[PDB]
Amino acid sequence: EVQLVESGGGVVQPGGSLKLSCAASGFTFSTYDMSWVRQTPDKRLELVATINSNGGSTYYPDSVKGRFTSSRDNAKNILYLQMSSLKSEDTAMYYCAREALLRPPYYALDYWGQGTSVTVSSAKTTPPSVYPLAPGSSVTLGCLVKGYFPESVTVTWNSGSLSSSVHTFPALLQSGLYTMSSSVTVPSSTWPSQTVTCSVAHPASSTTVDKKLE
Amino acid sequence: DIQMTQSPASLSASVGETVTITCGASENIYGALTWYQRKQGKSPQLLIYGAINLADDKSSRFSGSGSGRQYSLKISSLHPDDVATYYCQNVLSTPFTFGSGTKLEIKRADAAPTVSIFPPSSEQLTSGGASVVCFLNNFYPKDINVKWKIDGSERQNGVLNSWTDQDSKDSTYSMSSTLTLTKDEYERHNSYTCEATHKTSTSPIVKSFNR
Repeated sequence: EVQLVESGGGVVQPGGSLKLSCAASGFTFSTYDMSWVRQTPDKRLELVATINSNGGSTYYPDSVKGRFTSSRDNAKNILYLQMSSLKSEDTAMYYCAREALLRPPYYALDYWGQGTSVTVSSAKTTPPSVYPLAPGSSVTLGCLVKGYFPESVTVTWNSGSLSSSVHTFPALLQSGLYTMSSSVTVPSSTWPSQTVTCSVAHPASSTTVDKKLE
Repeated sequence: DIQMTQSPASLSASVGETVTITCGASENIYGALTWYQRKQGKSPQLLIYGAINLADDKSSRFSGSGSGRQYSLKISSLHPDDVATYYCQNVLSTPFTFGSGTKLEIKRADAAPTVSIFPPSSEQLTSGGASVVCFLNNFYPKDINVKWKIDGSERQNGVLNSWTDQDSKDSTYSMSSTLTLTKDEYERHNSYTCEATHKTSTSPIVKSFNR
């Protein structure tokens, strides 16, 4: 099976550097041209680098040219992207993708990796504040999760038990930090009678809050 | 450079329905046009290359057409698992611009939102802040408006909204709206309302509390 596995993403400050790597297997890597494509938070796609089979020729759009360098290791079968002078607008999911061999030739990306996340920001890791949302035959409850960085909270209700009537609202960036919320709906007969808890986890700050609704 | 645009931005269709979406280029691109499919949470996948050629192992329910500036992706009979964002790419000459995508979603019956309002929590208030939250849950179709009032006058300042993607089990949409204020200003007014305007009623659905 063809596999492409990207790594080397992270969170950096404006002006910082990263080196992405994409390990390839299950095909003759040195035969194929390879690309890096990014997906920004607005869900738009942009080709950021292409390199030929042998590694001697590259192309970059003007958005990244002079800041990003692609290279490849045709022994161990690895594609690289050295990123420097990073800017907040470089925040994106970065994918490695293989260029199809077509005759006549078209640029077409036939295999893509899972991507690696890059965030460029002046923020530091910051734990969320977590606030319960309670009313004071069905009842809706929630948790407001406010002011955290980077954008990577998970919220579950009674440890995944309540699953099917949960809504998780996508995080918003405001003032350099993220905010999200989550709701659950349960029968009025089960609350306050049986306990409802929202468990909020934010790995970067080592924060787990199991908040009981009252 | 060549600019691309996709229409519509989002389309709802029934399972079994023939669907067509379109991509337009700023100049003739001579069939040098790729389509990708990106399912929620997953990497893009190649669907069509050279405007009309189906990628290996994709279903033949997909087809491409066009030439010149205008291109179409057709799905002969929509399946549930075709919900995705579809992107076109110009590959005539660099930069190889992507269109901004078309989201394909599923049709279902109309539903009015379930609206719930929440005062600031004691925990927040012990901190000096005051966030009032409104959820507008399980509605269809996706278009909706929310308006906050403080003692009957509209407030726009310090309102933030978030919208879910279509629910994978019931096909509804939901929205969360938060009005943030200082504890000091929250204390200057008694009545807090969120009003939801949606196609299912000519009147708004209005939920309220008094501090």
